[PDB]
Amino acid sequence: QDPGINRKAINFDLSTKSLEKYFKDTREPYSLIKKFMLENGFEHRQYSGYTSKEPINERRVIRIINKLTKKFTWLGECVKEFDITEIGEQYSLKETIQDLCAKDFH
Amino acid sequence: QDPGINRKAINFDLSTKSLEKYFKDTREPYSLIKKFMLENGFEHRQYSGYTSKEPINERRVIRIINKLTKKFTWLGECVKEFDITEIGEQYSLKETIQDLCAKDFH
Amino acid sequence: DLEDLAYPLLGTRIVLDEEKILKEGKYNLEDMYKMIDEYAKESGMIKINKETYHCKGDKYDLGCMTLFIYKYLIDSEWFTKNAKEWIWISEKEGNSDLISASKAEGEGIWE
Amino acid sequence: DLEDLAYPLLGTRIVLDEEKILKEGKYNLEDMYKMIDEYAKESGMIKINKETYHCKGDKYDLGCMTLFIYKYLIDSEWFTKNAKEWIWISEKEGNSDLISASKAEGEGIWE
Repeated sequence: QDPGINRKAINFDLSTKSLEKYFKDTREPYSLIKKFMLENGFEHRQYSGYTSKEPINERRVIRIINKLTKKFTWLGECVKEFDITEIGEQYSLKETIQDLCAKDFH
Repeated sequence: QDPGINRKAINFDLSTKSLEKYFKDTREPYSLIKKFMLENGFEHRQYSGYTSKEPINERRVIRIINKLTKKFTWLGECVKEFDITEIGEQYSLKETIQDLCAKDFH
Repeated sequence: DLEDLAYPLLGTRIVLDEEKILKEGKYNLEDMYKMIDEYAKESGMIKINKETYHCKGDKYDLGCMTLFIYKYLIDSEWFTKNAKEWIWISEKEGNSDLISASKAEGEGIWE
Repeated sequence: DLEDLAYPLLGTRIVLDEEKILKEGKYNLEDMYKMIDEYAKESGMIKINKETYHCKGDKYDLGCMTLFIYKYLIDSEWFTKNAKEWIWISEKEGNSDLISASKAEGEGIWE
């Protein structure tokens, strides 16, 4: 499509003390955000963060974040960090690391 | 310096069941990797993962991962995912999100 | 040091419909531009010329663009109803028409 | 679909010191190249020509390069002692001399 447009990563950290003001079970807000993110073209990683399924330009990303903050206004009270990073390329090393620890060559 | 060379993100997920074979306290292996990563030019995020302090080329990154796997050979047994991603640009939205939830304009 | 100094350009080009503004006599054209300048100030934008504003080029670029476009300008009815041209400028990703996009997305009041 | 199809090139250029190999009579030159080809096969590399191997261009590129260069070739003494030129090729980041880098890093046996 348009090679200038990359995938995006969203990573954030919320304060548990501030989240307890609004939720008795602090696991719910993460579940609420998870649902919103999957609805808006992002997927949760098996490590941490939301990676866009497809490339998405910066204008559309910040519209999604605007939409998110209007939906959950307690985000402004609880956010400790919140970063958008441009993803240039993503490489998988799981099998390579398994290969290295095989001690079959020397 | 060399604009073609980006910062790198390292993100991984380990199996707790497999880690319990090698450590009674499964928090230690994460602390061991954290120390190695900070020694080799990466820093831990307040969300998850290791971001290189400076740009680092792919050759040097994979030498660091080789070094890591030779140091902790239990990594091959316990790794569930392990990704290197090229970082294109990183943007901070903490204060912007706080600004949006200010309801001072309309 | 030698690193972290060159972010790609983000900004916006603005052209008011000055003919419509004077012919209608609703607003004062000079105070529209002063209101736009004040918006750019509290969003952290740099004024290049009468039509053009740019980010500073650091890690806060996206947040500054979020405030200027999608907090202040888009919800200013006097602005959106009297804008002849509105462009989102991205060196890396290309430009786009903010008027056509905002009408299709339901952002702002245009008529 | 239309996405995820164009990874930047990673690969390596290899030139053996054929003159040294024959003059010394230690190894058979043809089986050196067959051993290199077998390494490229089990690392997932594509042979372009006698000197040149490339990754396939997908998310496993870095792992294939890790195996070919830093598991198989670098620990092959018959290889490192008889190599006239060894280049790490990266379209995006530029190329580098693997012989000079490996001697400075202590990777492999060169004399």
